[PDB]
Amino acid sequence: METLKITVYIVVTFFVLLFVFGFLSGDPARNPKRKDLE
Amino acid sequence: LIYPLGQSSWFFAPSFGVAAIFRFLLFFQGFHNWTLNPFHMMGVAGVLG
Amino acid sequence: WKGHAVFRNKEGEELFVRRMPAFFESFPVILTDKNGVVKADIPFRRAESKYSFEQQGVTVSFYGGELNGQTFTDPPTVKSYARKAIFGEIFEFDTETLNSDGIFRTSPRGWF
Amino acid sequence: METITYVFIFACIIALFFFAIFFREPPRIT
Amino acid sequence: MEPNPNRQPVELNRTSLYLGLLLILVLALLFSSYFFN
Amino acid sequence: ANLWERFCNWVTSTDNRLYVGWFGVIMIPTLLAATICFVIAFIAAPPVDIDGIREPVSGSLLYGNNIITGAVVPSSNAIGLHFYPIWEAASLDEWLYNGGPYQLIIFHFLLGASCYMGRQWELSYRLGMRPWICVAYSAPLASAFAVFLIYPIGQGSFSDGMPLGISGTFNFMIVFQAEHNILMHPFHQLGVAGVFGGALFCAMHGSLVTSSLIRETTETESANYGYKFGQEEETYNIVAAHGYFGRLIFQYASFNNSRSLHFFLAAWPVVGVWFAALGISTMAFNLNGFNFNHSVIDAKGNVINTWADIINRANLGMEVMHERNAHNFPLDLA
Amino acid sequence: AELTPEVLTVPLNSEGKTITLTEKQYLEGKRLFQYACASCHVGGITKTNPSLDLRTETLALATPPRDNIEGLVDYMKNPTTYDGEQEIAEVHPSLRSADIFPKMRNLTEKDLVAIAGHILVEPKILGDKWGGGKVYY
Amino acid sequence: QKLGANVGSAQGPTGLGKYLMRSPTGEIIFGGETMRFWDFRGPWLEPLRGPNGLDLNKIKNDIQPWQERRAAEYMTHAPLGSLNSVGGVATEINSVNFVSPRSWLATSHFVLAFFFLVGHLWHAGRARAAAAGFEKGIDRESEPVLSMPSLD
Amino acid sequence: IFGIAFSNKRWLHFFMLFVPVTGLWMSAIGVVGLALNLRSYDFISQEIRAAEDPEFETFYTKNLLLNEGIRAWMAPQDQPHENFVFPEEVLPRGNAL
Amino acid sequence: MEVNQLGLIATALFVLVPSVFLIILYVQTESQQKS
Amino acid sequence: MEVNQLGLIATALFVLVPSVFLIILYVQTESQQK
Amino acid sequence: ELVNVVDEKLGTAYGEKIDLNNTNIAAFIQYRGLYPTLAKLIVKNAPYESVEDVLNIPGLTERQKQILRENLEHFTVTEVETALVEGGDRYNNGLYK
Amino acid sequence: AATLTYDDIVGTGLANKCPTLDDTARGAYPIDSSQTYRIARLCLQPTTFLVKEEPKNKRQEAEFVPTKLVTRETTSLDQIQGELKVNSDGSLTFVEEDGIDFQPVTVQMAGGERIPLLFTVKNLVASTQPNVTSITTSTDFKGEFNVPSYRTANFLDPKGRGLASGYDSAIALPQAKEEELARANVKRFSLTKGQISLNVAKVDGRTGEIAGTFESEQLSDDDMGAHEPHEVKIQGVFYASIEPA
Ligand code: CLA
Ligand code: CLA
Ligand code: CLA
Ligand SMILES: CC(C)=CCC/C(C)=C/CC/C(C)=C/CC/C(C)=C/CC/C(C)=C/CC/C(C)=C/CC/C(C)=C/CC/C(C)=C/CC/C(C)=C/CC1=CC(=O)C(C)=C(C)C1=O
Ligand SMILES: CC(C)=CCC/C(C)=C/CC/C(C)=C/CC/C(C)=C/CC/C(C)=C/CC/C(C)=C/CC/C(C)=C/CC/C(C)=C/CC/C(C)=C/CC1=CC(=O)C(C)=C(C)C1=O
Ligand SMILES: CCCCCCCCCCCCCCCC(=O)OC[C@H](COP(=O)(O)OC[C@@H](O)CO)OC(=O)CCCCCCCCCCCCCCC
Ligand SMILES: CCCCCCCCCCCCCCCC(=O)OC[C@H](COP(=O)(O)OC[C@@H](O)CO)OC(=O)CCCCCCCCCCCCCCC
Ligand code: HEC
Ligand SMILES: CCCCCCCCCCCCO[C@@H]1O[C@H](CO)[C@@H](O[C@H]2O[C@H](CO)[C@@H](O)[C@H](O)[C@H]2O)[C@H](O)[C@H]1O
Ligand SMILES: CCCCCCCCCCCCO[C@@H]1O[C@H](CO)[C@@H](O[C@H]2O[C@H](CO)[C@@H](O)[C@H](O)[C@H]2O)[C@H](O)[C@H]1O
Ligand SMILES: CCCCCCCS[C@@H]1O[C@H](CO)[C@@H](O)[C@H](O)[C@H]1O
Ligand SMILES: CCCCCCCS[C@@H]1O[C@H](CO)[C@@H](O)[C@H](O)[C@H]1O
Ligand code: OEX
Ligand SMILES: [Ca+2]
Ligand SMILES: [Ca+2]
Ligand SMILES: [Cl-]
Ligand SMILES: [Cl-]
Ligand SMILES: [Cl-]
Repeated sequence: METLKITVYIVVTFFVLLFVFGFLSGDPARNPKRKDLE
Repeated sequence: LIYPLGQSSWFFAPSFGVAAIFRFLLFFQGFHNWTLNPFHMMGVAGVLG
Repeated sequence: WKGHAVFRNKEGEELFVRRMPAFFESFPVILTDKNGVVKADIPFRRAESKYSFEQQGVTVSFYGGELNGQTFTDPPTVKSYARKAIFGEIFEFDTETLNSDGIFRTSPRGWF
Repeated sequence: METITYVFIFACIIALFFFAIFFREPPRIT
Repeated sequence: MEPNPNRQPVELNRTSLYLGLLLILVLALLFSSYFFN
Repeated sequence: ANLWERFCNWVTSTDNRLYVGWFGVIMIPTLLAATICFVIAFIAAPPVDIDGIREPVSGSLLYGNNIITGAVVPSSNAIGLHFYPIWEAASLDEWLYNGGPYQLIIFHFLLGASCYMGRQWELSYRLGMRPWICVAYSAPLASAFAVFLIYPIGQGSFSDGMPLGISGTFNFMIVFQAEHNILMHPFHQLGVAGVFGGALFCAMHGSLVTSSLIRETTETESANYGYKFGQEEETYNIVAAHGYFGRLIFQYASFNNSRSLHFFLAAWPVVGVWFAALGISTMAFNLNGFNFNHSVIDAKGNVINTWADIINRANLGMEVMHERNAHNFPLDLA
Repeated sequence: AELTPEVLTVPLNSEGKTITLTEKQYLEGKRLFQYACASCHVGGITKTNPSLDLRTETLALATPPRDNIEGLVDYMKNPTTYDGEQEIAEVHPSLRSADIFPKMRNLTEKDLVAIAGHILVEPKILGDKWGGGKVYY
Repeated sequence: QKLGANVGSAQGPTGLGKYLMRSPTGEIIFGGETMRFWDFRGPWLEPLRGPNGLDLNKIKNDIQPWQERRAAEYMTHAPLGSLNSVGGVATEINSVNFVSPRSWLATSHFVLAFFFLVGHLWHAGRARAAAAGFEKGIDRESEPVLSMPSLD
Repeated sequence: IFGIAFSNKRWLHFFMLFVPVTGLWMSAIGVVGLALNLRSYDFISQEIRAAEDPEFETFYTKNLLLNEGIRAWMAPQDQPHENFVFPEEVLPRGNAL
Repeated sequence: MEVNQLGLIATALFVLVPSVFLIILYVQTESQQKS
Repeated sequence: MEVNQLGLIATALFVLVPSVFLIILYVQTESQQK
Repeated sequence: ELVNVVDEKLGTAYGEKIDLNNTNIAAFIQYRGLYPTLAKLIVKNAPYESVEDVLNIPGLTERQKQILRENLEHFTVTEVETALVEGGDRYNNGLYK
Repeated sequence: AATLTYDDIVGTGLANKCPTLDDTARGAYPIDSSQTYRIARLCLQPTTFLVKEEPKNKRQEAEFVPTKLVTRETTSLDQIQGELKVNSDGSLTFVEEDGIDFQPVTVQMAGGERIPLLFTVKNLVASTQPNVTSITTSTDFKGEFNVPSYRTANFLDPKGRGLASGYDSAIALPQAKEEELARANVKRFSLTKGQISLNVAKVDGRTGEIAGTFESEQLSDDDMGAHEPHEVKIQGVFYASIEPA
């Protein structure tokens, strides 16, 4: 159970970091019209 | 029409009223287990769908 | 046919089982005098029971049919017959031949 | 047999979803 | 994807359908007794 | 481009057969976990002590259920609102007895479905659409929140969350009626107007557009071939449809503006379902349906029943029989 | 059917005397019972002890007897267990415990008579519903 | 217990204690459905709590009349009631005009929080679209999907 | 988003007719059966098992207990012509409530 | 008579699966273009 | 469990008969000239 | 040969009178002067070989004895039934209104 | 040192543990035969539940086998008190009076079979050997207790059937023959005996506190007569506080 907990913690942190860094990665500019929204 | 005509009398048709219709729903649950009926379930799916 | 069941209490008054209406899949067992006054029942909660067959000394006697002339006084048996009296006249059934499951089915009148 | 039958129908539905999505007739513009 | 050049149409003529159905039905008529046992 | 850049380009790509996106990065794993657990549990889970009274209820197919009776059973009343992940159990056998799969499934699902809503915004943005499809999806989503999270919170237990099953759903409905008189609550009434009306207007819109399709086909082909995907010209005559409907009722009761019509088609069911969801979410804190029990009294003070009192008798039946071994004290306070 | 002077005539004491309450007294009694008592005694039951109800026959068998105005007024001043044996003002609203049950602070003697009359009159109207609980709703 | 019940040893219908049982980590808690509420803490109840939870000796000997009063008060002002302010369970008869302030405050604020989430989505989605220049619709002569490769 | 989508507007709007219209028509067929009390009340396999095995419980069995409550508690006032008198002692109730 | 309770479905599927296969092949042959 | 012993064949044919119908119609549509 | 022992007991004096050895404590509310004081004493000092043995509870006042004397005709004793006295059921038997 | 509060304990699992005595607690608590005594607190913390396998006809020696607990840390008996009698042969007899003296427990056998039991020492009467002039690490107590039905008389089965309440028949099979259903329809209330040994391992002669190991044997749930119960052996640790009374 301890190993499972840690594994899930690491899995969740991995995906959450992808979500946050991903939306921080110039998301307003990822559209088909006007990109210079900064 | 059909429902009360199969039953004893018009008494058991729905009465025309908000609370009266609610009573009709609860009657159908308790006496007919109408939620369990696949024809009602198909109804549900068509309305919600 | 088992014959006609006549229920009586310890005072010897004839009691009448309330019949099941078609609406009901299940129905309680309630016995009244000729005026509709409740005289005996099968209770659900026992702690405040006042009409149990044990308390009221309910018996059943049969007239006609296979049980003609017989009387039963033991509460389990009298209750058994009262449970069947809700269905009206009482019959002996062969449930083995077709592996019958004890649950009512409609007739061709219904299906048609 | 009952359980097998339920699970079989469900698994066919799941396969159908796959074919309906990935092997659909592609929509074509005129 | 450019089409696959290895594709071929498949055929079953009427006589083959009748032959095939006879085979299946007769086999069933033979094996059904053993299936019921 | 570096790896992160490339990865970001792929995640947000408008060319993937199924859009991934940042929402999708959370949605995909959580929905897969919820789905896989649900499927396995629905098939093979042992009985679960839903009510915390060591009275396990069988939900799975292999333990005597069919599709209609089956369910993944809510977590135990002993747990209440406590978080019961696999790793808080001494063993999977305990986890199973106590209804651990329920929590795993509903939490992964609610997260995943919330991200499904976000993903609808996200793709609309990538494709240069207007953004509000996700707002329409907030209606069913809010409803799932109400029955799987908000109601449990209010009542103090995930044991009172809607079961994941067909009969389980009906159980939740009947007990909800006993406890909240939901039928007499105006938010569920708005919900009914929302779905009956959504169904009515669905049929009405379908019938009126179908009525007015322009002849482009012969009698030996489907009229559907008269429309080609992406054609510029509208395929029905809205003027004819309005001509029809405006005479069916009267002129100013019919929409001649397609945008206004399609907005109404969105708004009617969405708003009604938002009130349905809010009904459940507010009955969660026991503000219940209208109570007109004994509201009508004669000159002496005799109670003159109305149809509300008959409802009340049905409700009482439900109340006294539900969870028949769980109450020791006279009032059902949650 | 009407709320007549006969319906509103209830025992004053254990010795056969009655009092005929006015319609205003009946209404006051209902209002005051709702105000101070109904949180536990709604419909003539007792939510915190369902074994004891406000039925007239129950009140008659209490000690001292509570099936009359004087017994009920006294109960609201100095409540006892059903056998008269313990004084329960510390856990039951009373004038004596108005310090800890503050809704009792504003009740006058007139008000106690009205509440008492309500307890006696209501079963005359409602029959078994009074003290019957949910079974009779 | 006033009537003579030994409340620690009284077994309920299910086999759990009728009055007292254990939480999943062993703490002594009230039984019945309120097993779900064992995390509750309040000044009228805490004097009965020991290191291992509700203490049977405190229960048997130390319950004060003020605690009885308070428990009775709170049991009979539970936050349950109808929209027209009939206090109690949904099947209760008219008599008591009561809906808890806790129910009014929680329900109103749920409704408002919910619609505010909806407003967040509405305005965030619109802000995005407006900033990028397509909040009024798709340009017929520059429809983005028409420049994208087909999915299949 | 979802994997499939409409591509044909005539199909779409036909489907919008078909779904709710077909649903209503199915519900009506069921009610015609209820006219005759020809219900989907029970699963016989469930009842055989539950009658023999007092530990076997599903949401299906739980709902029937609710149904039995509804019938007993509502019938006397809902069906006054039957003159039902059900003594307190026969009324089905769980513990306490 | 106490027959094997799977004989019915065994026989029905034995007939139907291969028969259907052949019917599918025949019909799609007929629907093909002629000379 | 004591299920109806015709439920299996009823279910199998309920699926297979109309499913076969549709597959026959589909495949013969595809094999028609493009 | 299987018997429901509670139903069986209803055919004894338990079904006719307050059984000092079995009946739940609320039943003492039926007669003047018995509840809660004497009721508690009776249940606590049960079981009794005969109804009159209730008079020998230690500490009874003279008034209490006379109340008991006046009510002996409403009491009986039968053998203790495990099903009625386990679970603290004599103090709370899961019945309210 | 420590003196832990509810907030230190809550959610730890420590609430289901019996107090322990440290390894230095190997003394002797003197018994004055002219003094009356009580056990002020008896606590029993089960660490293993073993269930006797039920063998096929063979009449082999059936073994008790290990099981997995599925009802969490809800198993201990505690706050038990009672008279500790000094008998005329110098033996001591503990007569249990009250306390949290039962727990329903469910354990699971290999393969999934769940075994509920009412783990209990209700109405315990347990005695030492004669001439116990001091309680020491040689003292043990052996005794018997009552094991009432795991469910009490109001309990309703999933079809509404019960002993003191509920239906008395299988109402969903209205015309089934009643005889083959009698065992399920007619509920019965079990009352059997259990046996327990308490083996003292530690005594603080100053405080009257003793601790050790126990082993108890009793029957499991019989589902109000619907099936045969299993034999269960429970092992664990105990603590008692002995006091002059
Ligand atoms: C996107 C992927 C994802 C997500 C979001 C979750 C989420 C969850 N899983 Mg699942 N799971 C996943 C994939 C995921 N799972 C996969 C691939 C597997 C197979 C290995 C599992 C197997 C699994 C099991 C077996 C169990 C769970 C459980 C859980 C729950 C508890 C997680 C936890 O305690 O971590 C908490 C970790 C953190 C809080 C660390 C986060 C650190 C960041 C940097 C801080 C930000 C925190 C902030 C509040 C988040 C909001 C950010 C926002 C502003 C954008 C939760 C619903 C448990 C459950 O369902 O219980 C009922 C459980 O038993 N999961
Ligand atoms: C279901 C809830 C929900 C959804 C679908 C969205 C969706 C959106 N938000 Mg909002 N937002 C929310 C709640 C949500 N929001 C709440 C509660 C807050 C207050 C703190 C905000 C504050 C916020 C800001 C500041 C911004 C947005 C923006 C946006 C839009 C652009 C994408 C974005 O940046 O997302 C960002 C998403 C979030 C902040 C929350 C998403 C929550 C869902 C549930 C995902 C959970 C993911 C998480 C990693 C899971 C952890 C699991 C745990 C076990 C560890 C998009 C329409 C951006 C925008 O363009 O606005 C104009 C923007 O700048 N939102
Ligand atoms: C998700 C939950 C849900 C959903 C979506 C439904 C949906 C449905 N149920 Mg079900 N139901 C449910 C749960 C649900 N049910 C539960 C839990 C129970 C308890 C068992 C029931 C019990 C129940 C019963 C007893 C019945 C339904 C019926 C229905 C159908 C009603 C169709 C309709 O619009 O009739 C509305 C009425 C009509 C369409 C008739 C024509 C109306 C005309 C056009 C009105 C004209 C009005 C006029 C202009 C004037 C208005 C004046 C104004 C002042 C009012 C529908 C399929 C009914 C059904 O199956 O019927 C066959 C039905 O009798 N259901
Ligand atoms: C025997 C004797 C005496 C005989 C005399 C007979 C005689 C000649 C009488 C004449 C005198 C006379 C008229 C007397 C009248 C008496 C009288 C008042 C009778 C009627 C009373 C009555 C109950 C009327 C009921 C009518 C009624 C309430 C109708 C509903 C109104 C209503 C709310 C309609 C919905 C409106 C609405 C929001 C519609 C939008 C929804 C929708 C249709 C979406 C889809 C949609 C819309 C479009 O718009 C187009 C374009 C397209 C694509 C489309 O999708
Ligand atoms: C392990 C195991 C076995 C697990 C399974 C357990 C389990 C409980 C399974 C569930 C069993 C189950 C399915 C039960 C329900 C069965 C049930 C009641 C079925 C109803 C059957 C029936 C025939 C009913 C009659 C009524 C009927 C016809 C209903 C149909 C409902 C229906 C399919 C509605 C459509 C729903 C839907 C999601 C449509 C999507 C449409 C779509 C792609 C829209 C997007 C869109 C919109 C636009 O506007 C435009 C322009 C475009 C371009 C566009 O794309
Ligand atoms: C577990 C998964 C199971 C999936 C199952 C699917 C299985 C499908 C099985 C298909 C079998 C079909 C047979 C097609 C049969 C068929 O097409 O026949 C005719 C066919 C003629 O072939 P030609 O080369 O002329 O090509 C014509 C083409 O149109 C055929 O596609 O010859 C053969 O197939 C060789 C085998 C002959 C077998 C003929 C024997 C018939 C004799 C009758 C016997 C019964 C009477 C006996 C009396 C005593
Ligand atoms: C994150 C990604 C999530 C993906 C999840 C998987 C979603 C699967 C969606 C359904 C795929 C199957 C579609 C087959 C059918 C198929 O391929 O349809 C494709 C069809 C395409 O329509 P067109 O307009 O292109 O076709 C018109 C002409 O060809 C008509 O001849 O779509 C519709 O008709 C939409 C309406 C039906 C929508 C039905 C939705 C059903 C939901 C599922 C209900 C069952 C649940 C059972 C559970 C056990
Ligand atoms: C709950 C907090 C209560 C409120 C508020 C009031 N009463 Fe009460 N009442 C309560 C209990 C628990 C009991 C039983 C007490 C006991 O141990 O004997 C009672 C009892 C009565 C009785 C006696 C009933 C009988 O003898 O059959 C009466 C007449 C009575 N209560 C009246 C009464 C009135 C008039 C109140 C408002 C001023 C009132 N009660 C409030 C609990 C509660
Ligand atoms: C309470 C927590 C306290 C946290 C304190 C620190 C604040 C958080 C800082 C986050 C910094 C991330 O900074 C962000 O990183 C990404 C990842 O490379 C950058 O990188 C991105 O640049 C462009 C921007 O148009 C994208 O097209 C490209 O895909 C990507 O590489 C962002 O342009 C940068 O702004
Ligand atoms: C219950 C059991 C179910 C058993 C299921 C068995 C399924 C068997 C599938 C048979 C598939 C035949 O597959 C089908 O072959 C034909 C030709 O023969 C292809 O058809 C191709 O050739 C024909 C003939 O030259 C052309 O007129 C046509 O335009 C061309 O596409 C179809 O495009 C393909 O769909
Ligand atoms: C003296 C006998 C006591 C038992 C009384 C039996 C009630 S009558 C009994 O009813 C059965 C249905 O439940 C039938 O199948 C059976 O044929 C019939 O004898
Ligand atoms: C990928 C397979 C997932 C299904 C695993 C099911 C649990 S495993 C299952 O457990 C049962 C109950 O203990 C046993 O009776 C049985 O022998 C065993 O195979
Ligand atoms: O759990 Mn499911 O349901 Ca909500 O109320 Mn209380 O708890 Mn139980 O009772 Mn009624
Ligand atoms: Ca049989
Ligand atoms: Ca030793
Ligand atoms: Cl329930
Ligand atoms: Cl409770
Ligand atoms: Cl009474």
